[PDB]
Amino acid sequence: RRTPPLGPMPNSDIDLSNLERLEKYRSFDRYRRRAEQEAQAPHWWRTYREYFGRTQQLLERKQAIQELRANVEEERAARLRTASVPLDAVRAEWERTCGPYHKQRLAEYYGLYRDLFH
Amino acid sequence: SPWRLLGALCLQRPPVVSKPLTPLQEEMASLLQQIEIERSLYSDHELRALDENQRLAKKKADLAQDLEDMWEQKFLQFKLGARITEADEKNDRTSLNRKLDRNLVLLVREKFGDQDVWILPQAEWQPGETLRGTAERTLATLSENNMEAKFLGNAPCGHYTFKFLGAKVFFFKALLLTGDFSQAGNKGHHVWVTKDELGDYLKPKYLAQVRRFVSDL
Amino acid sequence: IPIEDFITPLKFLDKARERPQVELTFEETERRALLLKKWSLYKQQERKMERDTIRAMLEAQQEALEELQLESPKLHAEAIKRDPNLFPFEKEGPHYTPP
Amino acid sequence: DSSRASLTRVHRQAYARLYPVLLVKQDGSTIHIRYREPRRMLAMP
Amino acid sequence: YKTKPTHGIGKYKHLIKAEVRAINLGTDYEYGVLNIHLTAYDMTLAESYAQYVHNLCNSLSIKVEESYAMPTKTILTTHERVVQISGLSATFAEIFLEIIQSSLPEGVRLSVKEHT
Amino acid sequence: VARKERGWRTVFPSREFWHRLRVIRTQHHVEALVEHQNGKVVVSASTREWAIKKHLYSTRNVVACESIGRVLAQRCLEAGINFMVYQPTPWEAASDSMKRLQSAMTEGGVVLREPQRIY
RNA sequence: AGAGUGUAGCUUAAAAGCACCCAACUUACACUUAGGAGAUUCAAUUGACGCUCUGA
Repeated sequence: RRTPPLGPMPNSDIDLSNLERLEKYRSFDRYRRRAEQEAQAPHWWRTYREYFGRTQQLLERKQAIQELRANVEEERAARLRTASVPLDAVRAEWERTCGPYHKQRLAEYYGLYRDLFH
Repeated sequence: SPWRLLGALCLQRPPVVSKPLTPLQEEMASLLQQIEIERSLYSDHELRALDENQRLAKKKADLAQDLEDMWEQKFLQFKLGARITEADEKNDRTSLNRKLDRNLVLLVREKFGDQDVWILPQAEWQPGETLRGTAERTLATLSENNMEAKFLGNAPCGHYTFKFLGAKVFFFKALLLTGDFSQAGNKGHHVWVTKDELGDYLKPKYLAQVRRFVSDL
Repeated sequence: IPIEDFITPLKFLDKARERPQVELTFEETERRALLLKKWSLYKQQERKMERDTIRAMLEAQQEALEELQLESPKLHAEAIKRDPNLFPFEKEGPHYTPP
Repeated sequence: DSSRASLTRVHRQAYARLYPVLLVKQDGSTIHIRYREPRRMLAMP
Repeated sequence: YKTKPTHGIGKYKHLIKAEVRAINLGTDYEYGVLNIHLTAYDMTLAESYAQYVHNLCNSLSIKVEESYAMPTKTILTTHERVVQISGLSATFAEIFLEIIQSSLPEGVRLSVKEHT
Repeated sequence: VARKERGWRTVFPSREFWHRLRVIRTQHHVEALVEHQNGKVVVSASTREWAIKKHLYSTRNVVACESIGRVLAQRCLEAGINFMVYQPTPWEAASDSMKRLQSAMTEGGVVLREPQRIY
């Protein structure tokens, strides 16, 4: 006795007559990325997660990247893997640009919002 | 509808003389020679030139040079054939030796009544005739010479349909193996063109798009 | 017969002492890195022109095939038919000085 | 593009010096061929 | 389980293809196994052109079962390389033949001979 | 004291942790995440961000990995997370950039070995 | 002349991810590692600069 699947069964679109002409998983990392992508997606069966769960700024950034990469010393230090990056400027510009997003991530994980504001 | 059955052929000349090298290619030529010397392992000539000279110095304290000199003078004996029979002539479009480092294409002026067009070499085919047989008949008929060329398949390369009675023009692609091109100064207007002069010779849309299936390299 | 000439000669063992020295300068290896950069760019461009020419002439030939299908119902069977004279097909490579 | 497979190097590691002698078989056509004993010209009778 | 709707969710041997004349019936017309012989007096040019044609083959979905070589002959020495190629279209045969014609670096011969 | 997911012996990576440090090496960018075992992201650090991006020559090299490792190090030093797990696959475990990343993380102040659960 | 239009090769990506190339192991391919180049066609959702198709 068999029952038909409720939703769409995985590994169904790629099953054809000739898989020899199809290009290939030559490695392991690609399968890990795609399998993590599929494990992130919701499904119809029972899963572990079920029970256990503008233009001016871009132009300026492009100009800064072109000016920084045009320096001979920066490229010479990069090819000799001896270049370093000042942490203070990066920390300050993190406090400027995308600091609220990461602070929201900490306020989400550290159990703050469900206890303060429901 | 009456279809004016027309076929043609795109003749190709393989490069007997290789293309000249970029100076950047010369830089990797020198660099690859340097790294091949650096990663080699005691060839016999240097063993017969360094250690033999060290032993001669030891004998004097108590020939590779002649070989290099005779190699140099024998290199100076046989003069190399010139790769450029192209700039000295500069007007021998009918000759097969117009260019050596590029492909050469047969291309014939044709006198019509309502038109007067510099065309890729064409012919008229019958339904009983094979299209490959039509191309072979074109090669054996139009130039009135003795080439021996080689095709690849019966698959075509480019079709163009122009009307004024429907009509169509079939574009294959051949390849010259060799040829006895007797009486090179023919009364016809065959001109060998690498890539560029086609755009100087073939203006309309049915003829300025020939180069998209011609091997530019 | 499984005999192959990839076996290294026995003479390349003993006297490996001619060039133990491998020393360059910083400017030389900077030029090496820049040359590798620009040649990766250059031959990537070369393969880009190669793939552009092949995609152009593939689309030209498939347009050619569909036009020959739509204008000749009895010629496509012999146009896709292959030629048996390609079995002894050879071509010598290019040279420098013509005879 | 007859220079793609000409900028080459010896892919082995146990090899001696090779030198580009110009070789002519019988027709006066010179080819750069890597060989020992660094000759400059060759001609097969 | 067999009766549950999730039967065969881990089936994989149909994705595993773990197991010669030309296939020319009526419309899909293809070469079989071939042998391309690259003969040169330089091994650098020989296997460099072999690498180039193999990188052309695997980028155009062409089956290459073997890429072996045959031993040299005493004469000067001759280095020869074999590249087996299976599966082409007639248009694709014309295209690959014109590319392998126009890609020859220096004095390298070609062959479109088949098996045996 | 808290429970760790002690199973998943037959599948990579082991889920026996409290905070996972994962590095994604794409064609263009290297990226770093500090995550819970529930899948919730906690601390992110990417070269897909202008602050670390304009101070680097190329976003994928040893230098970019070491710099983003230092930045993630200081971020988690101030975030109060002191212990991670870093599980590399054995081919890029011996890679130079990941060894440099591990060295930069040890020098930053974050120990990439998590203390044992008290039973 | 009209229609379809438009992010590097591809995207029901929003300046990203797969592609691509050399350097090293491999006869060779492939993996891996080291590196590399990349783009929202120009002006205020709209018009015009580039491509394809349909006409003469």
